[PDB]
Formats: sequence, structure tokens, C-alpha cells
Amino acid sequence: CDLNINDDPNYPMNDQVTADLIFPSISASIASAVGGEIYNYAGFFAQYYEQKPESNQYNTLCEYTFTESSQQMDYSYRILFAGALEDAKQVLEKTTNPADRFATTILRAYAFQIMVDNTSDSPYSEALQGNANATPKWDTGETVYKGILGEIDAAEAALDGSGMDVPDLIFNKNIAQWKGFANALRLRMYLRFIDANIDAASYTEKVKTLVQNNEFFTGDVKLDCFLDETDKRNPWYNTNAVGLTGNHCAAYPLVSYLSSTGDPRIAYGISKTDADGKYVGQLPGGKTHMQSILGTDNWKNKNVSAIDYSIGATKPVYFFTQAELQFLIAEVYARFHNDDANAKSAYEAGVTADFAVRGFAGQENTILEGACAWSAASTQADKLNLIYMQKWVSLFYMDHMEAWSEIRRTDCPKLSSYSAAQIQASESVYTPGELVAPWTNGLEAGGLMKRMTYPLSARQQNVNTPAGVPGSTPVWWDIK
Amino acid sequence: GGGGGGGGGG
Amino acid sequence: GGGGGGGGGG
Amino acid sequence: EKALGYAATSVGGEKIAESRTSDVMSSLAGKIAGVQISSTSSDPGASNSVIIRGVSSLSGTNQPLYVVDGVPLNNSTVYSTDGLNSGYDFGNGANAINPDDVANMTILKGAAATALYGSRAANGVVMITTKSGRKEKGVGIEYNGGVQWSTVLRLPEFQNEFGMGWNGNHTELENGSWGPRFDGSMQLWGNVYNNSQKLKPYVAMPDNIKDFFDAGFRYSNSLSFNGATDKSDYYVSFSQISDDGMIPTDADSYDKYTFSARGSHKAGALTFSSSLNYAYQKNNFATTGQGLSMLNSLYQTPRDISIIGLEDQNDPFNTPGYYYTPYGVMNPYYILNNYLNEYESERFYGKFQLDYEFLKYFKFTYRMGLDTTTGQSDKGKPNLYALYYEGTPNGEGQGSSSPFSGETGQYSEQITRRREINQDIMVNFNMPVNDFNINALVGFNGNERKVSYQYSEVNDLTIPTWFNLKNSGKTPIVEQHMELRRLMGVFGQFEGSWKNMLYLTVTARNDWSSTLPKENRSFFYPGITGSFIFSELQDVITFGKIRASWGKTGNDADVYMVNPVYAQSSNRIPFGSLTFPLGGVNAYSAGNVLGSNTLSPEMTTESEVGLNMAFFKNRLSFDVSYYNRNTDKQIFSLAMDPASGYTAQNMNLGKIRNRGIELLISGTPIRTKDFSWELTWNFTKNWSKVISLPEELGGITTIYGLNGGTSMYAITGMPVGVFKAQVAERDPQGRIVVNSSTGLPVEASEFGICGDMNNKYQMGVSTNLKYKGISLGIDFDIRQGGVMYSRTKDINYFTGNAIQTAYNDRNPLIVPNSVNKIVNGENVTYVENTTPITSSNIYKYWGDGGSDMGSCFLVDKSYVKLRSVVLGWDLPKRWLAKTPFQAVKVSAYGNNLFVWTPSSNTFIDPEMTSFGNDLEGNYGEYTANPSSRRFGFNLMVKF
Amino acid sequence: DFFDAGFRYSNSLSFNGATDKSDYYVSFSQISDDGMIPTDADSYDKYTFSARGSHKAGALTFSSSLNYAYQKNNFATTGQGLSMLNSLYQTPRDISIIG
Ligand SMILES: [Mg+2]
Ligand code: NA
Ligand code: NA
Ligand code: NA
Ligand code: NA
Repeated sequence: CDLNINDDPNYPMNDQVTADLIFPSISASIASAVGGEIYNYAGFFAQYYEQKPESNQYNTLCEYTFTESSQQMDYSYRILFAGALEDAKQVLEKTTNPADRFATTILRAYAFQIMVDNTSDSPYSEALQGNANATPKWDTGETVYKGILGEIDAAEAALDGSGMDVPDLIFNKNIAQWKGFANALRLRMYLRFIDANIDAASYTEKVKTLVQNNEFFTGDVKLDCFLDETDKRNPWYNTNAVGLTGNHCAAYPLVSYLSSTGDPRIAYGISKTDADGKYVGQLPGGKTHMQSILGTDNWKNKNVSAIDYSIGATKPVYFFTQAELQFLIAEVYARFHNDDANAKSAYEAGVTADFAVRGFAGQENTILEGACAWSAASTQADKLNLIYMQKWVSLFYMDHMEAWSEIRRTDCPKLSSYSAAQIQASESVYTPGELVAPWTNGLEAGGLMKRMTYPLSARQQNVNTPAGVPGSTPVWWDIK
Repeated sequence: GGGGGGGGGG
Repeated sequence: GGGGGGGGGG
Repeated sequence: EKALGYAATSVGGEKIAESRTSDVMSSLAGKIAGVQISSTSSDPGASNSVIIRGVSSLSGTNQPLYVVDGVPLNNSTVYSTDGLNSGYDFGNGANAINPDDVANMTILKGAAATALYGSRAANGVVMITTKSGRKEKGVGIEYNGGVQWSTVLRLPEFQNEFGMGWNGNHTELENGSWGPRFDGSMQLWGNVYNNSQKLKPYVAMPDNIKDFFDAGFRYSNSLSFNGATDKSDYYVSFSQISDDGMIPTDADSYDKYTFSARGSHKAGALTFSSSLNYAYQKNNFATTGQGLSMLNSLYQTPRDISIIGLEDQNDPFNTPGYYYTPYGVMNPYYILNNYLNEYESERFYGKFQLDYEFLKYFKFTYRMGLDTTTGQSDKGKPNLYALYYEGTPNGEGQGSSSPFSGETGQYSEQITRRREINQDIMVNFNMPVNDFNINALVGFNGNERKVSYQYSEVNDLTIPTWFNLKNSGKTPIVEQHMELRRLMGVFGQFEGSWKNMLYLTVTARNDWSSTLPKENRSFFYPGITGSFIFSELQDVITFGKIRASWGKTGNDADVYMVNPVYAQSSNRIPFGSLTFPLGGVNAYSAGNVLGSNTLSPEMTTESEVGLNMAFFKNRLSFDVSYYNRNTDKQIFSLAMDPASGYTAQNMNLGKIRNRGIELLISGTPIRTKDFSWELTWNFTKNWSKVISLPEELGGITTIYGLNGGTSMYAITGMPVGVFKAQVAERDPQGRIVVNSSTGLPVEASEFGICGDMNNKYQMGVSTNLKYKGISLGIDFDIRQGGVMYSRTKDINYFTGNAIQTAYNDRNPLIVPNSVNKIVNGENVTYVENTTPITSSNIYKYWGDGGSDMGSCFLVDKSYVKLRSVVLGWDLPKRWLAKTPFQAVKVSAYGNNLFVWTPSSNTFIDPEMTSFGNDLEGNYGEYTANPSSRRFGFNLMVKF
Repeated sequence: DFFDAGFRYSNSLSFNGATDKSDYYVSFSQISDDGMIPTDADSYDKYTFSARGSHKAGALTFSSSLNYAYQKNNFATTGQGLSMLNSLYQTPRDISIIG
């Protein structure tokens, strides 16, 4: 009996597992989350879709009646930290390639950026230590945004012009795209300090000198990578069109705004009603109410436009859409350069880029000349609204976790003065495009979901996790 | 992780 | 229905 | 041989097999003190759970060491690793031993003197001893051939007041009973086919589920051939069992065949014997789970709908695209007839043993044993999408929410291979001196255990019905695995004796295990055992013995828990995965379970004391033991903050403690020549307590549970198996808090603890009648205390079929203590509640739990049960004579006959699970198929 | 010179006895071979274990043979590809193969 037989023979020898074998997991594990269960709950919070009348699942998300114990993001927390970030920690000790380290640090920084937008605080300076610190302090969202933005700067400064040896499913070793992602990650983070009112002088000049150089990314920043076969599908489709049955249907604010702007993009992702062939939306939280007001035979799935998953299967996960990059450029010109000419440029290039992705190319005229035309933008605040709305639609079925972050920062769409029940009563009073406080609302404080709860897995294991706070407690960068 | 249930239909 | 050999180098 | 200084219980083969169970352990169910025995379900061929003196191994190895002759027997279990969606249990490793070959069972319960059997014994040992030679009568032929039926035991208690609907209103297609009260009027129902619809009187069908089940049938044939001489013996045996349980169809099948040859021979000085056995089995399971399974589909039936009227597939309205309800559920007959879930298992085991006595006072024994198995699972499910999605209501007409998307079909097949080699090499010394007696034993142990499988799965089937790895246009999936551990130990057992009055024992063993870090393989665990028969005029005190023991029982770790690993990348997401390769790139990730090379061996310490006495020539007998078990430094993948890089770290835990009392009392009030009456009463009470899990990782770790839902933990201060669940919010005064607008309770800020898994005490009461050749034995099993999850209650609640949900005659109600939280800026104010749960939302109040919310579905673990009844007629020899027969015993029996359960429990025989015959099974029951009543006959014929 | 000498060790054991009404044979064979091709690539291990016994009471006789057989092989594959022999013959007459 030879006893030296305790090396697990179902996994390679650690010696042999090199940095280019690990790095492709960071990109995917992140996308497992940001494009999977996170993208899901952001979708409700940003009021794109709603719970189908004839099913239950996301009830507690649409009625805001979930608690910290509902673990509504415990899964994605495990992926982001024990999946991506560790492998990112390994890559950075297994390869000295400054081009590879650079793209790892961007994927590293993109994870943290998402964590922070979800629970404001996040482990950071003590994370990713082993037994050496099982209970890492949850640094503050402002400290994290700072630290990682410094990690990108230090890492960009280490590039020596050599290229990547690592398998890149995102930009295929095209560094000058990875630098682009970086600047775009900086543009997005910089705008948050400003509107959160922290060091807003510097960050207003740092955004100016960013947008001036136009050293951004082309196309979208995504994982085009999935297949219509088990364990290989787009994470949001696999979970909801395969693992579960159809649960989503289109929300009152999204169906209205698209339908009032004449937007032909109302057909990319939203099916007409299986009953009367029109686009119908459901008021947030209102599944159980709408069925109580109308018949029971009168608010079934046929009465509301279901979300289409047809396009889901192979659909990539996006980290930074182009259309949104422009809408952030058009916001910067508009309100920090007084450059209404170059804002209209980026604003339309936003609208045009998104009309491309959805397959309605050459149709921006539909809104770029009617309604959402930049001419009718009267006030230089009626314009930000025009930019901020089109960004909202730009992100439908694309990057929900941001569309909920950009809805929090620029608190546009406006929250509607009227309650859900009042809008159901006399629809007349509803401004198309405005969020609606969920009809049922577990939030003792009212108003809209401003954050996700702390992971239960971190509540039970980390004595240092922040104490639980209700959904209405904003994040460190939403101050209104 | 922790296994997920599923609500039904009505 | 049969089977292929290959020649070698030289 | 009552030198033993720790509790132990012997049973006689006749008692074992008289209950005619297809299994060796399920018969002694409620009969031995401190041997907790529960089968997983009433599905044929399933596993049984045998835990002795508490759960000690926090995950998840608590079965005791079954030892046959006396070679350790493989006790591997084969149940699903996803009980929520595909539930099944295919067997316990010991289920293969043929009860009619048992001559004597002896359960050693004490963790203190275990060096003979090693580290596994800290869970107790089940020493079996197989029947052997003759001479007798007689050619040497026994034959028991039995025939039993089975009937459904407990179905959940239904409401017969409201039929098909939702919100309280009438619906044609619902899967539950939230409909108007029963008119007797005629309403439509079911889908529409060819411009026609069924149309039936709206009346309750109170027996519609009870009628669904048939009567399970099982025949069993056994046979033995026996003989002996002054220098040899030889036993050959065969056994066949063929079960078809009470679910309709061959879907619930169990076939068991065994074979065994066991011979010894003496020629010397030298003795050599050999036991060899083959054991077959073929199970088919009626899968459980939350999906499109047979039970979850059955319970979701309105009270007015006729189940048995759905079987006939020639009735278009019962075919899948027109089934009466589309809501995530399918005709239960179609499920049992077109889904596949098979298992087949061939196994070979046995021993060789070479005794050799020498120099008057010494003996040598070598004993090798081998227990190799090959088992083949095959599951597959149709491509319902291709068969039925287009053009049917259920259907293209159901968009994404159709039960058929995306069921594009699946087939899979796994072949498992197991193999254990155990080797003993001993020498024994037995010399009396004056009145003393010295028995020593020194030996060497060798154990090698290996398991491996090859799994291959194939999705989206091209020919929608055919199940075959070549039937699919998409990439296949492939998994492969193997573990191999080895162990060597040296041991020694000293046995002292003084005029058959004092019996002192001292054991010592030292193991080197392969599963522990290299610089720390060796562990050492001694023990000491005292027996005093303070019974040395009367004639009134037959036997009196007092017992004590202080011992240790080291243990290693599971395999491959030291070194870090890089698994191939894959990401668990809710209800799916994203698994590399993609696309054309393969990848590895850093493994999520942090290794550790500072592990030290596990060490269980036990103290025990006992007392045994008899009176009146063994007409009154009792036995008592007090025990204090501590399982320290257990090697566990303990939960950890995912932010640290890992999700758990392997470290030595703290003490898991079981203190308790075990008591047996037995008496013969009447014993007259032709008539004896016997009483037996056994009582076990045990105190579980996790004493301390490593603090740096937090207090708690999960043992099992749902996500955002009722999970079951192991928490520092608390017993093994604490539940948490969502409980409703209470004002600082009473006082259910409810939503000001809908009326429904408001979930509190955390989950409240709601109870452990453990029984507070377990006991049973047994009695035996003998009048001439007539035997009558009755056994009652009583277990009180604890709690378990029951989706069986949950789904009948959600669905409006449980009787509980006819509370306010479904009239709108105000939760009877309700109150509203009134928050102004930051001031808490509670108002007497005024808002009613409307009629339309009565469903939601119950679906969520009522005023208990989620904790509602933790059910009282407690039941009294009529375990078994055995009427036995031993024909008198005078009736044979003119016949080849040498004895005949006609026997009529029944098992799991009746169960009585508190009052909170109208839902389940608490003896259920969907998570296997060990710790994780105590979590609950995720729509386990109904448990079942059993009763039959049995014909013994000696030759 | 490329080839070594294969080695093989064998071990056999039997236990045997009888009476006027019964007999018993129990046996175990063991082989381990490492052929003349170099390395362990040419391996054969054989193990057997057999127990056979009879018993007459009667009239009636009943006997039973039960046997278990293990083997682990390793074959130095042949073929026209990168196999070991076809790679060996294709060697110039002046080249040293043991180098
Ligand atoms: Mg990992
Ligand atoms: Na799979
Ligand atoms: Na059946
Ligand atoms: Na009533
Ligand atoms: Na060789």
C-alpha cells in the first residue's frame, strides 16, 4: 500500500496551469454575473420588464418585498469574487506580460466597479487573501472607485508596447481597444464622483481632458461567445428561457416611452399582445393588483406584451455599449464644455449606434427627426433629459446593471408624481417615460430601489460585513 | 452555492 | 471496405 | 462473551427475516436502543439510513461500519445529487445482503473499543454472521417464497369545498383549487380541441388522487442448500425479489438476485474457509422534484378533476398539447410512460480466511476481502418541444411560458466502478493461569478503496423519442472521475479475566492514512473497557452486570483535501451554467475550496457506563447505558466568505457532542408450557450539540438548504441541524405586522431560527405471543421531536388543495392580530390594522405560508408508527411425516401499517427524504413519493 | 541491443480437502510480466481466486464453483504511425539505438 497517492487526479498538475489557461475565465465569470442574475434584477429596478401575470418567481423583486435573507445576489457575489477576481489574482502572479496584466486589471476593475454599484461598500484592500484573512473589511465605495482607478493608471503606465499572449475573447489582443475600455471605464466612474459631489472640480477637468482625446473603444465591449446549446448560452437566456419558463413581460414606462416616441425599436425584444396585437406594459409591482381590478380572465399572459427571448440564445453579454459611450460623451460636451454642436454629434451617434445593434440601421430618422429630435430640445436641461432617456433605451436588453446605475446617478428618468394605482385609474396623467413606484412596495420608505442587499454568504461568514439597510438607502454616489 | 427553487403557475 | 497504408520518407 | 463493557445488541436471523423485508436493516426499524433506522421513502430498492448515537460527521459519513464475516462490507449509496429537480434513490450498499443468510446480528454501539475494526467504527459497527453448516434432518434445503401487496399510506389531507380556479374565480385551465364553491352546476374545463370542449358537473372528487395509485405487487423466492461434517461445512444460497410499487406503471421497479457459497474445512491445525457472493439489482424510479415529475404533477390537480380519467392517450384532451392545464406540469400518466430512469448493478464480494493454531495457546488468522461493483445508470427524457410545441394550446399558444420550452430532450448514461480490498493479519493468544484468563490479539490492517465513473450526456434529441448518445445534433457532454485512498494500521487488543466475574479490556491502534498530509499521516487511539458481573442463594437475581469504558477512535479525511486544484472553468448561475470551453478556448479556474496541509487527524473520545440485570430466570430483564461522545478535529470543507478568494476552507472543526441515555426493558408476564407472552420496551434520548466551529470563518456553516429560503445549518452553540426560515414581522408587543394595502404579512428583517433536525427522544414498544406453533409479534415505533421541510405541504398549500386553506370559508379576512407599521421620517408607530386580505389575494396569503410565512413548511418530525406485524404458524411435525417436509411455517405479515402524526402534520409520513440516507437527508422531503402500507404472506419449507 | 530481457514472476496457492460426503478446493494464482521491450510498456498482471465445493446428503448432491479474475495490460502498440516498432526498423544500419 503506497500512501503517497493524495494528489487529485481529476485536475492537472498546478505546475502546468499557466496564465493563459486561467485568464479566459475572468471575462466569462464576470459575464456570468453581470449578464446573468445581476442583469436580471437590474432590469426590474430600471423598470424595463415585469412579472408575467400567469407565473411567479420575481414577485419579490417587482414588489420590492425581498430581504437580505433572500440572497438575491449571493450567486453573483460568489462568481465575481471566488471566480473572476481570484483568477485575476493568479494571472497577475503567473504572468509578467504588461499587456496581459493590463487587461486583467481592467477586468479586475470592472468587477469591483459592479460590486460597488450594488452594495456601495465592497471588500477590496483585504479581499483575495486566503486563510490569511478570511474576514476582510468591506472598504467604502468611494475608496474602491478610487483604488481601482489607480490600479488602471499604474497598469496603463507599465505597458511597454509588447502584445498579449493570453486568449482574449473580448478584444483579441487589440491593446488599443483595451486602453479604450479603460478610458471608458474612467469616463463612467469620473461622472459619478462629479454628480455625487466629491472632488468634483478635478473630476470635471479629468472628464474634459478625457472626452477631448476621444481615445475610446470602437464597437461594443462584449462577450460574443455564446451558443444555443446547454451550458453555452447567454447567461440571462439560459436561466430564464431554459432553466425556468417565460417570466418577463414589458413594463409600463418602457412600453409607453417607446410607443410615444414612435420608436421602431419597440419590436426588438418585445412581442405584441397575444390577445389584441398591441404593445401593452404592466405597471411596476402591479401583477397582483391589476388581476384584482380587472377580471382574473382579463389579466392573463395574453393581455400583456411578453418579453421575447428569441434573440437571447446567442446574444452577447455587453460590459460597455457604444451607444452608451456616446451618450456619456454627449453629456460631457453638453454640460461641461458648452459645446451644443458636439453634444448633438455624440447624441445622434448614440441613437444611431443602437439602431445598428438592434438591426434597424438607417432608421434613426424615426426619432432623430420626430419627437426625440435634438431641435425640439428647448432647455439645456431638456437636452440632458433627451440624452438621458435615449441612454435608457440604448441599454434595454443590453447592459441593465448600468441602466440601473445611470438611472440612479442622473436620476433620469424622473420618478412619477402619481402612484401606480392612480396611473392605472386615469392613464391621462402619466408622463410617458417616467418610472413608477411599484404598486406593492416592501420599502418602508417608498420610492425606488437604490441598492442591492449585502450577500447573505458574507453576512454569515464575515463578521465585518456592513449591517443590513433597507433598499431605499442610496449608494455613496447617489445623493438625490 | 445553495440550490434554487421555482414558483409555479396560476 | 479496405484500409489505407501510407508510404514513408526518404 | 458478555465481557463487553459497552452497549451492544444481538438479534437472531429468524427475527431479522421474519418481517420478510427485501432488506436487512429496515426490519429492525424501531427495535434497538440507539440505532436510528429510516428508509428514504417507499420507493422500491431505495436506501436505508442507519445512524447510531447521533450525527457526528458534520458531512456526511454517519452510517456504521457493516462487517460481514468479518470483512468490512461496502455501504455505498446511490442517490441523486439534485434532489430539487431529479430526485431518486437507488440503494444502500448493505441492501444486497440476503436476510435469510443472517445467523446473528450484533450492533456494537460504543466508540471506545474499535481498534479491531479501525476508524470507520466510530459510527458503530454492524457485525453480521452468516448461516453455516448442518448435519440436520434432512437434505439441507430451506425455501421461503413470499408474495406481498402494497397500498398508499398517507396522502395529504385535501379540501373538498372549492374546485378549479385562481384568485377565487373560475378558470378552465388552472392547476389548483382557488375556484368558486361547489355548485353542482355544469361548467367547461380543459383545453379546446377541434372546436369542442369537455363539460362536467362542478363537484368535488374527494378520491381522485387516492384512486391514482394501484396496488404494488412483489414476489420473492429464496433457497438454501446446507450440510456439514466433522471437518468441513458448506452453505449455498439464492434469493430473488421482484417489486412493482404502487405508482402506476413499471416505473417503480426493483429486482434483486443474490448468490452465495460459504465453505470451511479443517485439516490440522489448519483451517481454511471462503465466502463468495454475487448480487444483482435493477431499479427504476419514478423521479421526484419541482419540474415535470409524476408527483409534483399529480398534486397540482384541482379537486374537481378526475385523475384516472386522464390516462387514455387516445383521448385527444389528454395528449400533451391539449392537457387540461399548461402551468408547468404534465399528465402524470404520460410522465411515467415516456421518461426513463434506470439503474443496474452487478457486484462480487467475499473473503478468504486461513486459521492456523499452534503451540497450544496461539492462533494465526489471515483474512482478505474484496467488494467490487459495476453499476450503470441510464436516464433520458423526450424532446417535448419538437413533439408538441407547434400548433397546440400548450403549446405555441403559451409563448415562452409553455411547459415544453425548452424541453428539447436529454439522455445520459453513467457507468460506475467500485472496489475495496481489506487485509487482516492477526495472531491470538489464549492461556488460563490459575483462575485468570488472558486473551491477547496483535494484528495488521490494510485497506484500499477506489471508485470511478465515466458519464456521457447528450441534449436536444433529433429523433424525439429515441434515447441514444448518437441522437443529437449538438455537442455532447462528458465527465470522468476517480478517487483512490489507502490505509494501513497496526493494532492490538488485550482481554483479561478473573473466574468469569471481571472482564477488563485494553485496545490500541495506530493508523497511517493516505488522505492526510504527508508529515502527519499517523494517528493513535487507545481504549479501556471494564465489565463486572457483580452477580457472584438466589434464584431471584439471575444476572447482574455493570459496564464502563473510556476510549478514542481516530479518523482521517475524505480524499484529496490537502492540495489546491485548478478545475476546468465553469460558472454556476441560477438554473444553469456557463461552462468552458468557449468558443474553441479551454480554460482552468482556481478551485473554490481552499486546501490545507496543517490538518490533523480526527479524534473521537467516548466515556460510557452501563448496567445489565435479569430476574426470575430471565422473566424480567433490563439494560441501561449512559454515553458521552466527542468527535473533535473533524476535517470539513467549512464555509468561508467568497470575498476571500475561496468559498470554503478545509480545516479541523471542533467537538460535535452526543450525550444520551439508552434503555431496554423486557419481560415475560405469562410463560406456561403452551403459552408465553413477552413485553419489550426500548427508550433512547440523545442530546446533540455542536460545541465550536472555527471562529475565524464565522459561527455557522450550511449543511443544506434552498437559496433565499428555508436552509438547515450547523451553528456554534446549537444542535446539528438548525433550521432558519422567513418568519413574519412582530411589533414589540404582539403582533403580526401586515401590509397596509394588501393585508399580507410583512417579512421580518432576518430569518428566525425554527428548530433542529433531532428527535427529543425515540422509543418503541414490542410484544410477542406464542401458543403451540402459533407466533404473533407486534412492534410500535415512536419518535417525538424535531422538524423537517415539506414541499408536500408547500405545494398543496400553494395550490389550494390542502384542507388548511378553507380557513375563512375563503372569505376576505383581517389577519386576527394584525397591525400596521407607520413610519414618519424615523418614528415607529403601530396602528390596529384595518386592511383586509381581499378575496382575490387569499391565494397569496397561503402560498407564502399564512401568518407563519416561510417557516410554515417546517413540519413536526414526530410520529407513532405500527412498524410490523408477524403472525406465524409452525405446523406440527406430526402433520408432515408422510411428506418430504421436515418443518413448515406459514407466515402472514404487514409492515409500515399505520402512522399517527401530531396535528400540524396532515401531509407526510415523516419518514421521507429527497437527500439521501445521511445527514443531508434530515433537511426534508421535496415531494417524495407517498409512503406505503405493506402486507403479504410467506411459506417456509425445510427439506 | 534495443531490447532487454522480459521478466515474469508467478505465484500459485491452493487449499484442498474432503470427507466422504464433501470436497473443497480454494485457489489463488498471481502473475506479473514485463516483456523484453524496454520500459513497462509491455505489461501483464493476472490474479485469480476460485472456490469450489460439493456436498452429498441423499440422493441429493449440490456443488458450486465461483471465480474472480483480474488483469491489467499495457501494450506497446504496433502500427504504421509513430509506433515503437515501425519507428525502430526505420533506423539506418550505422545508427546507435541505445544512444
Ligand atoms: Mg475560483
Ligand atoms: Na449539465
Ligand atoms: Na407500479
Ligand atoms: Na369552514
Ligand atoms: Na518491458
